[PDB]
Amino acid sequence: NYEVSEKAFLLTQSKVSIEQRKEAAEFVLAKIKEEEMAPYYKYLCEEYLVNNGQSDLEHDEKSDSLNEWIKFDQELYNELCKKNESKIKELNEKIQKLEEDDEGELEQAQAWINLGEYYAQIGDKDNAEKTLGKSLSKAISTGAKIDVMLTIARLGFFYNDQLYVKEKLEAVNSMIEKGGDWERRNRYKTYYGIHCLAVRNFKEAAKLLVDSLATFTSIELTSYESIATYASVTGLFTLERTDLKSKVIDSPELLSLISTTAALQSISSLTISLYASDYASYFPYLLETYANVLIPCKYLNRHADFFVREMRRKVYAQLLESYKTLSLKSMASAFGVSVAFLDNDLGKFIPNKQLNCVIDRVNGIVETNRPDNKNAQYHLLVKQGDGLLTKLQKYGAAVR
Amino acid sequence: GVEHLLRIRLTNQLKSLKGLQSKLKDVVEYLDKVIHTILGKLQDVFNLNNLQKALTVKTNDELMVIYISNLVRSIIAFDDLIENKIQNKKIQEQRVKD
Repeated sequence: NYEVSEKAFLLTQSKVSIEQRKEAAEFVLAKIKEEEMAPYYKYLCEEYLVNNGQSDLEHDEKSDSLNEWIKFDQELYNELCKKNESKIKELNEKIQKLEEDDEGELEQAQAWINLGEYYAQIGDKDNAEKTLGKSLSKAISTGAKIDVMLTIARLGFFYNDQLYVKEKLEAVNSMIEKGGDWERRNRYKTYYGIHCLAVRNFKEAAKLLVDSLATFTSIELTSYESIATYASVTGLFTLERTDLKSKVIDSPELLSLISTTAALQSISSLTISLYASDYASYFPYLLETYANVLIPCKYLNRHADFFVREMRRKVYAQLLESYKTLSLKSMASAFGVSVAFLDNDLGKFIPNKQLNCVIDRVNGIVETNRPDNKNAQYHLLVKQGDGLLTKLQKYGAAVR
Repeated sequence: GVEHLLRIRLTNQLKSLKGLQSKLKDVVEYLDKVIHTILGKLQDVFNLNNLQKALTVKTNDELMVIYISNLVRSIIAFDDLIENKIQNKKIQEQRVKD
């Protein structure tokens, strides 16, 4: 189900090539024949508008699109009824006979789950959760628990809903805690780091992603190259260079992951340039990471500017720690940028107290302000010490 | 056995001040008694922000670190005051219903 949501997401924003939309349309047309995408197929016009979202022959009549395959017709209307009779009408009649004959226990619960998964592809979520809720009481061990969690896990990836999914996934996992192997636990662990990108948790996302394996592929839930970009980009932003040398840049799987596909451009272009402290070619890597990684990915396109703006602030901190002073002529020219471009980035960073530095105008020397023995007891002990005392006085001043 | 039969800062400053008063009388009386060997021993102790000016800068930095520990321990004692205030209400709530 994720293969369609990944390819059709390129239909939303394409600023360069038109063929990217037609190439991604070939994967959509192939999957809609085997499985009915009608809930997401109708969600195409309800997601992003004023591109392809105005083209429909049924609910709303307008023609504006670069893709004519997303509009209903007489063929898809007949196929919608054929898939609805086989996956629901034909299967429910056989399950109804098993209910009266009393055949098995978990077999009827698993049959309701497989039947409930078909309502998700027809576009009716009321009967999908109704048949799933009846089979939830029959779940005891991890045999029927994986299938119940699998249906709710689809709600997050297929319907792109971060609200009612995680609340249900946590309730099912916390009811009976076993986990089976480590891969069945990834469904809760991988979606955890993915949900952190919606509410912008930053370093919290990479907690379970860095320790996760790079060979994990959920197919219909997620692809191989999609999860590879989530752990590479978020893991690089979380762990500092101290932890990058013993984990990211040197790993048995990660070194094998970068050679599989060239669509990462994170653990190779960004990591080596950061480890070698080469700022000449490091700047164009951020543009390739933004265009060819962040934009095509689903959850990596939500932040947008929040990647390059924050990553550029931290890469300067690695340079400020290795020198007391610097050269403004070398930073604003030799690294591939201009003078006005450097003052715009550092202009917003200084008043936010995100770093300690000394910028020179006439002399043109970038000097680092080093606390020496001050460290974390200088401005943090007074701010965090007295700041928490303000929260302590909240309930003590007003009582109840 | 002594403790069974019997069942600070101000005193330290009083005897320390009297040490200079008693020493001053010993020098004046010895001055008129002669008219240097005895006064030489007292001069050895008397001579050995005058000499601490070099360590005065490092002393204030250590006094602040001491206050850091005292500030944290003071907050711990302040949390028990709010905890006991809420606990005192639980006793009052039982007196109203009963």
